[PDB]
Amino acid sequence: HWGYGKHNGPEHWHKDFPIAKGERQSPVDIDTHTAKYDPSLKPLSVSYDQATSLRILNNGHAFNVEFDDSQDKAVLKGGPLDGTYRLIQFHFHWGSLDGQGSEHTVDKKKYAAELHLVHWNTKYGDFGKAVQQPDGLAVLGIFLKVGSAKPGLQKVVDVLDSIKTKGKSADFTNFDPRGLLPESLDYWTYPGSLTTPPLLECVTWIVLKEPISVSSEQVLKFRKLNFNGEGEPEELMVDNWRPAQPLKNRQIKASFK
Ligand SMILES: [Zn+2]
Repeated sequence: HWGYGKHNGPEHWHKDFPIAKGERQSPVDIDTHTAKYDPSLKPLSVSYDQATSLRILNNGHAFNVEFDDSQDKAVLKGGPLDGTYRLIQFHFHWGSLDGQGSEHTVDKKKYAAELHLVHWNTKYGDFGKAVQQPDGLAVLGIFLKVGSAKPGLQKVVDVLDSIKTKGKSADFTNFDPRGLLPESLDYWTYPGSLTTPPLLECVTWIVLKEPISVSSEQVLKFRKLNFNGEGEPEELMVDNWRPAQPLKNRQIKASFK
């Protein structure tokens, strides 16, 4: 029964998921004055040309756009990574107000939202095995600010009415996730965790420096989603973000000067 409310939000999660207090929890604040350039970090390779989106699902905490991950169709490689990571889904975290919503922060700045493109290491054969490994997942995180619309997000926005409530899904084929990327692939990277229960410490985080812009109308449509099921009391799906966690014995590395 975890969520983002007063009685079941992030400060409670540790009672069912004690790793919430672990050594490699996410998100974190990215201090741009202490992250160090690592000249040996390689450019990211984002290979999404053969991506096959399948479906969009409201899971009660966010919505996931799911992909066919049974072949190497949409993969992330390079950067800090060894091997090949397949895209399984993307989802977002967002706020009730434009001044909050991101999970990672940059010099304590919160963005309006944050996109997570979740990929699993093919050496582990399936997602469920990958999450049990320290190098199982690679998550590409992208900040959203409110400004101009993002044309490549509109197809997502327009389906949200069909998945208003928890457990609803809709067909969602032929969506191109390249339309969600900023111009630059400069990034920060560190080892961390899933940001929702089970909070497993299986993620190489790759957080892009450049945000994307979305319009006020686009974010407003995210805020009409519901945490609840159909025929349950309406609770708007907003503020579905975990705050920054202690960095502990980790270093954040930058791909750029
Ligand atoms: Zn996420």
